[PDB]
Amino acid sequence: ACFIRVIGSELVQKYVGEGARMVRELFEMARTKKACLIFFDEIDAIGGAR
Amino acid sequence: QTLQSEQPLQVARCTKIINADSEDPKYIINVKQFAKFVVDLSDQVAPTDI
Amino acid sequence: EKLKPGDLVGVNKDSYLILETLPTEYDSRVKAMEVDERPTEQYSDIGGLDKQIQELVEAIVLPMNHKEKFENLGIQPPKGVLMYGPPGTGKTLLARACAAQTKATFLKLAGPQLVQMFIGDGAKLVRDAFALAKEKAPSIIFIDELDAI
Amino acid sequence: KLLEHKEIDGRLKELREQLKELTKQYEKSENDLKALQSVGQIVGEVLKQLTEEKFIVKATNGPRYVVGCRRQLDKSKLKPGTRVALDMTTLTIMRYLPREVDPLVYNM
Amino acid sequence: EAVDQNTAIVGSTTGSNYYVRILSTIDRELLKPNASVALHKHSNALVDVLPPEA
Amino acid sequence: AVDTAEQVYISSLALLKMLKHGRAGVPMEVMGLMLGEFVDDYTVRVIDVFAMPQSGTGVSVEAVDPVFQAKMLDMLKQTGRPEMVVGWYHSHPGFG
Amino acid sequence: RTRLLDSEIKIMKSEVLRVTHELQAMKDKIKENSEKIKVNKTLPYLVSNV
Ligand SMILES: Nc1ncnc2c1ncn2[C@@H]1O[C@H](COP(=O)(O)OP(=O)(O)OP(O)(O)=S)[C@@H](O)[C@H]1O
Ligand SMILES: [Zn+2]
Repeated sequence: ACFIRVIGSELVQKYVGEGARMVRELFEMARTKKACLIFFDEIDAIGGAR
Repeated sequence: QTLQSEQPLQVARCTKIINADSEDPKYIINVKQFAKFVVDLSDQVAPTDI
Repeated sequence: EKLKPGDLVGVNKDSYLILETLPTEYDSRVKAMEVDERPTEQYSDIGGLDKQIQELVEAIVLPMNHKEKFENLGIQPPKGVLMYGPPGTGKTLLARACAAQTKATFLKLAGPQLVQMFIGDGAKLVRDAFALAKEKAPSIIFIDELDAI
Repeated sequence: KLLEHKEIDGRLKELREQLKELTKQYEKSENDLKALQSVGQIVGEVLKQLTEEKFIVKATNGPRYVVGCRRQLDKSKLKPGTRVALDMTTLTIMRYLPREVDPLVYNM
Repeated sequence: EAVDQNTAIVGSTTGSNYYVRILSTIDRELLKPNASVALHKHSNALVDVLPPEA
Repeated sequence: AVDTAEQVYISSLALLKMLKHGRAGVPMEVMGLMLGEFVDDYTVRVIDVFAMPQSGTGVSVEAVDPVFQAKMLDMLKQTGRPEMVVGWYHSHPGFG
Repeated sequence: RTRLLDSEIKIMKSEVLRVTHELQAMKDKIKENSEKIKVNKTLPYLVSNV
């Protein structure tokens, strides 16, 4: 299938409201195709702490 | 010897379209940062998918 | 009369002269959040939240059908209904059960969609949402993750 | 028998009212064309009174300047704290304004 | 900065930093670490010291 | 053909109309015309410079209405003495 | 037989006024809105806050 590594800090960009758009870019790649594989790793970089 | 031939080209800007008016383009547009741009289309377009 | 405090108006460069108040500028994100999909989650499909279904339907859907029943008695329906609790009891399910068993213009609204970068869009978008649901006067209005805004 | 004097008075009423109202909207819109003399200003706020004729204004995106009045813009009114309208070329003060800021003071 | 007599290096409230000269008028003990300074536009040179905030 | 140093004698009215018309032409870079006399290659005296109306699109030759010229100079035909439009002017009123 | 012809000629007296006032409407309106088309063909229409 289409396998996608995800560096968590590819969401952590500098400017205001851009990693949100990075999630948008992710879902744009996702809904182009079929059976694709997003692989997260190190989601503490993304974070689970409020 | 092909340089000066390409010198009358143009620095024309890519954009992103806000809406379409009815019965006419009358398109409103933003590029990135400046403003929200009221434009025409050129005559040799496919006026459907703008 | 088209002017008020807080107006995006479209202004010439060289004159700096006002020409339009941006009158017909409903964006793709503005019109995508409107609901034309009409989900179908049944009340019987949800179990055990009996009195919460009571409060929900009998205090939102009865203003949709009986305003005069508040007027025959001389009271006034509440404005503002809030859900909260643990993130597994089913919260979005109740808004979807509203969308199913009522037809009075269900309007979703997602939270971080209102987080803007082109600045000035989300407030305009909320005003567009209430204007649009005002156009279909009984307004079923839902927002998830209100804490995110 | 002389209703052509009222077909002339009615022509006066209809044609003159319509052409006069079209040329009246054209008078006010020729004045809107005359507003291509009233071509833009800037707005800033007086930050201090530099000298009796000078003021430091606040371009709301940025820098700070030295200005004057038009001629008779009441230099005692332009206290530090007022908002003024600034000229486009000369950049000096054109017209005072009210307003102030965040409605967390206002909504309470 | 002044590299020598009357040749400045000047920051602005446009943010950036420039390299101009200053006049033959201004006293050299008005800029002694700094000042709120008055700058021209085309010539863009140091003219005057604004009154500090105090 | 051959070239020899061209000289622009100015009418001082042209100096006044340039300063006034660009002064009114506040930042918006007005267009006007130059109306003069063909003496030779190496000199020109301009005798008249009048005003042209403000156009907010873009400073162009297509804003030059020739029937505006016809009507204005038609009024100027018996008024004094008309000549050829020999040029034009635009403005940059803040910088050099 | 004399006042009716006076009103007949006064109809043309008012029709000349119709011609000139419709000129002050229409020919001036062409001036106004040609200037306003000259303001309606710009780079943006810059969004702002009133
Ligand atoms: N009464 C119920 N009957 C059937 N499934 C239920 C019921 N209550 C909850 N669920 C299930 O719980 C989930 C729905 O809860 P949620 O989708 O988390 O609602 P919610 O709005 O997301 O809550 P949070 O705080 O936002 S995560 C789905 O898996 C449902 O199938
Ligand atoms: Zn110029």
